[PDB]
Amino acid sequence: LEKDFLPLYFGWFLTKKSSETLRKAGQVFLEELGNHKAFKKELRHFILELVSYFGKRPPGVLHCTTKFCDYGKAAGAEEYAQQEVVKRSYGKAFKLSISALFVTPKTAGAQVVLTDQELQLWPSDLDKPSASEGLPPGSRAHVTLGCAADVQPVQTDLDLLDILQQVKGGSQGEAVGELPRGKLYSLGKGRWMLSLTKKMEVKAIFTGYYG
Ligand SMILES: [Cl-]
Repeated sequence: LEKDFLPLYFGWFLTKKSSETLRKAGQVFLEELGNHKAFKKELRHFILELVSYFGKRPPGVLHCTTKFCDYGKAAGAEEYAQQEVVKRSYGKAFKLSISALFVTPKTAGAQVVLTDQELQLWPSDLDKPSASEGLPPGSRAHVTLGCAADVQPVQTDLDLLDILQQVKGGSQGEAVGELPRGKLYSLGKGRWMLSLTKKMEVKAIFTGYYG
């Protein structure tokens, strides 16, 4: 993991079965959400088949990105990979806990709640936009399940942070309902959160993306 060898990004790449399970949980969520009376009631604030709306799914296995590196050109890439724990974690297996699924007009995603051990692989030099303020590092951690038309998956970061900010300040609101596997919260502005009754555990390998 010297500078010349760095990937486009590092992250946890879900195993094939974990990826399948979470992809399927996400499609069931999008289908059940789009059919729920509370969501249909709020259609104006969002724009319908949410599975298709979020059809942009990059090719390959679902993942939780840590550090965008741009093959060593990105700020802090070399210093991230220089860390012993990164070197020692490359190729190693992890369990990630998913606590919620979410939807915005721009992205559909799974919130990841990293362990202390996994946080050691979370970069310390990320930008700190206003929506991250008061949230501990790693709150951004997610798996993107789908994007709208012309959305860039870097948008998923900011959508999740905005949702977590709203929850943090007590405007989560009362559950509007229950979908399979959790409670459904309406946050306004097209933003929806399925808080899962049980965390979804996925398995993943920490490695580099060289597409
Ligand atoms: Cl964060």
